[PDB]
Amino acid sequence: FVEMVDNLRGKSGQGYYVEMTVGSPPQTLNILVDTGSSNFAVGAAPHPFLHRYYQRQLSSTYRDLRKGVYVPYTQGKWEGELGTDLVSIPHGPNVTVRANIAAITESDKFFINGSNWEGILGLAYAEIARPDDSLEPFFDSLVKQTHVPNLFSLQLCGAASVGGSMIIGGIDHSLYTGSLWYTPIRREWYYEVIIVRVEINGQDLKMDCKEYNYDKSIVDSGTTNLRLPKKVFEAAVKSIKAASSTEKFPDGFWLGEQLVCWQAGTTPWNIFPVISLYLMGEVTNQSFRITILPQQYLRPVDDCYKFAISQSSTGTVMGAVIMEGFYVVFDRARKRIGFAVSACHVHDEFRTAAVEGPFVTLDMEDCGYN
Repeated sequence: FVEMVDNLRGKSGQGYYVEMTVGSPPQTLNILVDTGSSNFAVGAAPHPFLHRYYQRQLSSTYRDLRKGVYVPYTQGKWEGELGTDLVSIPHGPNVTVRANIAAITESDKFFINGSNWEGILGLAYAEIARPDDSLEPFFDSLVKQTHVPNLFSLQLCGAASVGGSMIIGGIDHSLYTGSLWYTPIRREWYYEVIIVRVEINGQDLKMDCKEYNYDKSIVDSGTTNLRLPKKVFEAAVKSIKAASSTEKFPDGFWLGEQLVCWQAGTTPWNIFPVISLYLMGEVTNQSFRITILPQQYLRPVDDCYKFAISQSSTGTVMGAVIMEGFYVVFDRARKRIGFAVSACHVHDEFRTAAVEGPFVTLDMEDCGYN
């Protein structure tokens, strides 16, 4: 696991990528680690934004599946040719597997001009893979063709150049402090979880827990901000505004549009509240909570910051803002996600993030959207 430490890189806001090799001889490419999708797709044509791209033609182990794939988004997309090839992770388990690979030949609003990654590694389940759920995801192929345990864990450390660790096949004790608590993976499509309670500075937001998961909550390393549903967002903001009322901020800030600044070293942290999210526990009526320091939802860019919390219309999204404060264990074998304080989280001198429990929370099932 020591050789896998620090195997993730990236730029603030551009996601984390891991190095991978494809084909024979091996072709090196930087790949986005995305627990919010399920396809393994790499640029395979010279799009001007790419540092490099996969060249099927030059791989003797490449097998054309003679089938296309099309992945649409809000206003963009990516499309390409399906196939398989030998895949390896230089700074991961010492193995090589044959996995499905989408060779992206055309795309819009997908690649980022200036980024250092050329592909995406979807670590979610087949249920949401494209063209359909018959296209086996990389991790499923990794587990079936080798003896790597069915689980991986992520330590996203953020700050500009960011860094992190993706431990494949296990858990690394040196990456976290304290206890590791688990929440059930409600269903195997996205890494869906259930939030049963939210508190700001210890005070309950007082909302039917359903509002917290309307219409789903997921852990997504591919999303930057903590995204909360409308109603939840407004309540959270109002509460954060009140706590920091000691100062005023232009509406554009609470929208992540305009940033706020302070002299270097004079950031009024004490005025920004800590946020607590209670997650369904492993035991009936049992739950636990994770707390976020304001240093998590106020990301750098003297000292200036942007509000890293935004509203959602597609459920709660626990992205880098949340994940960077914790060591997240995606225990696929046991359909659960574990959280523990990260050994690389940024912390105040008077306040400390945490993962704790147990708590008694009744009718948690009702919190889930149906």
